[PDB]
Amino acid sequence: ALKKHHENEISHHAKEIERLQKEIERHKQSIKKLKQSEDDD
Amino acid sequence: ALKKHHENEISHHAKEIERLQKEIERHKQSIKKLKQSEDDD
Repeated sequence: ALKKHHENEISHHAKEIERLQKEIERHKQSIKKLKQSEDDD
Repeated sequence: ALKKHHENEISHHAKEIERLQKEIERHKQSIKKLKQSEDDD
């Protein structure tokens, strides 16, 4: 156990960049739906 | 003040999708730098 810990922090950053991207999309759907609904009345 | 509150929640979702996207990139830089550094030794 010398440089094995790096693989740990690496796996976390992976699920963080992928999980972060998905989270942004969600917020993009709410802002896109609320912005498109505001155009109509 | 009937349908003005919508513009508020809308502005927030905007800075949330843009701020969220930027946050993902950051995590992508740390995972890309840690993954590229692991390939070398």
